[PDB]
Amino acid sequence: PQITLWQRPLVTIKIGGQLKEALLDTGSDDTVLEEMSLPGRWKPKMIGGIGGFIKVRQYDQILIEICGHKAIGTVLVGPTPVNIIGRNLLTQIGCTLNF
Amino acid sequence: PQITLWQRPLVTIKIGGQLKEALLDTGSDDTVLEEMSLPGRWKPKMIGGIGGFIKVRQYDQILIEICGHKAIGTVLVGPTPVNIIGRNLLTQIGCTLNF
Ligand SMILES: CC(=O)N[C@@H](CC1CCCCC1)[C@@H](O)C[C@H](C(=O)N[C@@H](CCC(N)=O)C(=O)N[C@@H](CCCNC(=N)N)C(N)=O)C(C)C
Repeated sequence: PQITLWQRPLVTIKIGGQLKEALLDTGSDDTVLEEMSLPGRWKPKMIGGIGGFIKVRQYDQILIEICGHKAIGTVLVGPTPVNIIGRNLLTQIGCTLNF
Repeated sequence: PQITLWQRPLVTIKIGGQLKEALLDTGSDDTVLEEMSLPGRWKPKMIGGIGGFIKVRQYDQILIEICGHKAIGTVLVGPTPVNIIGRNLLTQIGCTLNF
């Protein structure tokens, strides 16, 4: 789908059996989700953004379905204010920026 | 151009007689630039992101040349780590998301 930027580019994701919504973000290297029920192991990590740094849990090899498209990758779970799909998964679904 | 997401989508901008580089950010509603020499009147504002919030000065009606394209709009100047072009100018240059 061709997405215009007049509204926030929100998409529905299915992750770990749960449906959620997330923002398609080109300015984020990573995928960061609001706290949730995930399984398996995890590593602690820190990322930085606009108002500073947050502490997250890094989970590898997580399957995520984005707009009906499967992708497998690292997902960071922590105190983000909004679920963000970043560059690590955006490349997987062949997502491009066109002007 | 058609921009792939394997690397950060960076572009060259021209603002205030100054050459800079900025990120195209679909997850930012606004445009936020590092601290600079900007002529005029401003208003304080608060914006927030991943790690928290920040204090910024809001400049309106600023001309920006974005990768050759001219746009006029609200520009926020403050303590960002990286220069960001968000959705308010992105729509002005016809930029879309595509998968
Ligand atoms: C990984 C990350 O951190 N990468 C940043 C971009 C940048 C941060 C610094 C390091 C380089 C990369 C963003 O790509 C993330 C994006 C974000 O930080 N976006 C802001 C900032 C700019 C702006 N001011 O537009 C945003 O849109 N802020 C709105 C609030 C929207 C939240 N929604 C609710 N109302 N609940 C605001 N008015 O402050 C997400 C979390 C939404």
